[PDB]
Amino acid sequence: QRSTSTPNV
Amino acid sequence: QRSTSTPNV
Amino acid sequence: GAMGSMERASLIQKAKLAEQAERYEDMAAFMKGAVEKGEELSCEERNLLSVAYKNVVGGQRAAWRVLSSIEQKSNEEGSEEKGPEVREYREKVETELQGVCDTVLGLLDSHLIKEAGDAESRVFYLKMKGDYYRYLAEVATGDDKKRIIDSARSAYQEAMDISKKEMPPTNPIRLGLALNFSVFHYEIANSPEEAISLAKTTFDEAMADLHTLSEDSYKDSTLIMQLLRDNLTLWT
Amino acid sequence: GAMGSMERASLIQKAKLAEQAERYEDMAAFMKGAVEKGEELSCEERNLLSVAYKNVVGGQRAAWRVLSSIEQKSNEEGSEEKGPEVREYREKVETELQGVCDTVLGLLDSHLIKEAGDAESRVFYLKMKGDYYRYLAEVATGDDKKRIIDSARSAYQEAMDISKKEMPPTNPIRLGLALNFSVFHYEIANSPEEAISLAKTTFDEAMADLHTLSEDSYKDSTLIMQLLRDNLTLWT
Ligand SMILES: *CC(=O)NCC1CCN(C(=O)C2(Oc3ccc(Cl)cc3)CCCC2)CC1
Ligand SMILES: *CC(=O)NCC1CCN(C(=O)C2(Oc3ccc(Cl)cc3)CCCC2)CC1
Ligand SMILES: [Cl-]
Ligand SMILES: [Cl-]
Ligand SMILES: [Mg+2]
Ligand SMILES: [Mg+2]
Ligand SMILES: [Mg+2]
Ligand SMILES: [Mg+2]
Repeated sequence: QRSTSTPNV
Repeated sequence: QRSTSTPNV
Repeated sequence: GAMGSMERASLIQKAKLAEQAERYEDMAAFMKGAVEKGEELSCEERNLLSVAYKNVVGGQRAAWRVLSSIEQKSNEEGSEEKGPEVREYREKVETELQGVCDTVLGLLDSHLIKEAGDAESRVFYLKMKGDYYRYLAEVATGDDKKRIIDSARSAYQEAMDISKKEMPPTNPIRLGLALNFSVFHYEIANSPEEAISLAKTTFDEAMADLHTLSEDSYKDSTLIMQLLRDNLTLWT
Repeated sequence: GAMGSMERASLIQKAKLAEQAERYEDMAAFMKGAVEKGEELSCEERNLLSVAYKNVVGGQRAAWRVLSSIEQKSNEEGSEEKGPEVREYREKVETELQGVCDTVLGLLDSHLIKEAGDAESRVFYLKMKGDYYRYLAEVATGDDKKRIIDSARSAYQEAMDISKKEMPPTNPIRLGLALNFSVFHYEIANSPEEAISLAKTTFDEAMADLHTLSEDSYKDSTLIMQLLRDNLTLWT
């Protein structure tokens, strides 16, 4: 599993 | 709700 | 044009990769290239062509419905004037959708249908022809609409005639064709009773032939039969 | 180029319609047109630009990962030779991804960042710059990779310095920047301890400032804080 980045506005 | 047609192969 | 330098086998290989990557615009371009090599398509190849263009046009149909709904809302009494932008953008998407439909219809006419002698291939292509005229009909208005509707009906009807003569009632192409023609009757042609009658007769005839099928064939046929049932439930 | 004849206000209106229709390629083209009018962007407008390009590049990143995995599998001992097609198609998608990243970086350099004087706008754009260098880094190899990684680090660092001086610890832009810089450290820079330390310190400082927030601001801040926590759980 890849790390989570900021989601879409 | 729209009628259902044949799904993708 | 742009795929003229690529091997037919390479185009098919890349269509399969594009499917895995959910890159349906690429997949469709690869399959167009493959068709334009001029050789008839295998069953697997016909499936790739169908999957690619169905995904592309499916996206367009969904977008068009969103925009048409916004547009209809704006043209109601009491709604504030916002200028030409909604109509302009709905028209842009519409034109792109029509372009995709014309491309597919072009491939079928040059020369997939005429070179298709076997029932399984000819019915598959005539069903496709009906479907892409049906997608054109969804966005058409006026007298243009009438001729487009007639073209869809004519394609579906030829496919139906062949499938009834040449295929068993459980054949999935025959079932999918009947499903889609029923959708045409209900959603496009303002003939809900014809739609219901077709779905019912198709379902019952398939039911009677299920005993002849192996487990894999049984699973495919029954899936499509359930879709007929889903529509009958929606329509009644 | 192609949007030169359309009003700025019309381009923004159409970007919003394209968002509703999930037409992110169109949305991005409309927002590029808007930026190229030469006026600074409002907060809402910055949001539209970000949403459009994030969706486009997101699709490309997903496709690239699928294809890279197939390619890696084919280059293992005991795998059968299938010719150049997998590499060719991965390269096609990769080139398109790099093109989108270069387009965004171009908009930021001409002239969004230099004209952005307020902390909220400048941090937003520098974070974007870091993100699109990070997406380039994901597909880069060799010495080219080193310079791309350095460019991402430099952009994120300038953004961090400003955000620490000018914004409270709960500000969602500051939180999102720290989240993304932590992802950079873990996934790109081979610095998992730096990633963990950043996530932890960011989380704790925000926690201490939550009492100052209204209900709407609280909801946004805590959402992003939970993402920091999700990563810390993944990483430890
Ligand atoms: C103009 C402006 O202030 N935009 C940023 C604002 C931040 C909060 N928003 C969000 O959608 C969420 O967080 C971020 C945080 C940073 C960035 Cl760059 C984007 C989104 C999404 C997760 C919770 C709030 C709205 C836009
Ligand atoms: C070359 C070939 O025989 N293709 C048709 C075949 C039919 C069954 N398949 C399907 O994916 C399902 O049904 C249809 C039926 C007709 C059409 Cl035109 C497409 C799909 C999908 C629902 C259950 C089986 C595989 C392709
Ligand atoms: Cl338009
Ligand atoms: Cl290619
Ligand atoms: Mg009013
Ligand atoms: Mg029109
Ligand atoms: Mg072998
Ligand atoms: Mg490359």
